[PDB]
Amino acid sequence: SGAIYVGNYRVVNRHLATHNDWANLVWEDSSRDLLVSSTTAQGCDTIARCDCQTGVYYCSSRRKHYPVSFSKPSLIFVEASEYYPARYQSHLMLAVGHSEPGDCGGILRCQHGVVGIVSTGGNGLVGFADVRDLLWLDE
Ligand SMILES: CSc1ccccc1CC(=O)N1C[C@H](C)C[C@H](C(N)=O)C1
Ligand SMILES: [Zn+2]
Repeated sequence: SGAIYVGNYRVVNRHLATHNDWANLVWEDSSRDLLVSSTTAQGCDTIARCDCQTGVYYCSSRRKHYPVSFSKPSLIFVEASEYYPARYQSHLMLAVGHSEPGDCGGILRCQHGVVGIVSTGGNGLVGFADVRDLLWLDE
C-alpha cells in the first residue's frame, strides 16, 4: 500500500484504489496501473521532472529503503491477477531489488523528488510506474 499526495491530488496504484478514490476520480489508466483522485487537504510531496536512472525506494516487506539503478519508462509484459489479464504495462521502469506482493505503493525518489511508485516485481526485480510525465499534477 501507499500513495503520492501533491496539491489537491492523491496518486495510487489503480488495482488498490478505494470507493472514495473512484467517487472523486480525476484520471485513471489501466495500462499504467495508475489512478488519481481529488483531496480537500493540500499535498505533502514534490514531483521530479528529470531523466534520472538512480534513486531510492521504500520496501514495506523489509521495512527498509534501498538504493537502485532503474531503466527508462517503457512497455513491459505482465501476468494475470485478480485485477488484470496478461498485457503490456506502459511507462514502467525495472530495477534489481527485492519486492513481494504487498510492496505496491512504495515511493521511488531521486535528488529531484518523487519519481514513481512500486507496481510490479518478481525474481530479484522490482517495477515502478513512472509519474514524471504527468505535468498537470503540478498545476
Ligand atoms: C511488487 S508486485 C510483485 C512483486 C513480486 C512478485 C509479484 C508481484 C505481483 C505483481 O507484479 N503484480 C500483481 C499485482 C496485483 C498487479 C501488478 C500489475 N501492475 O499488473 C502485477
Ligand atoms: Zn531526478
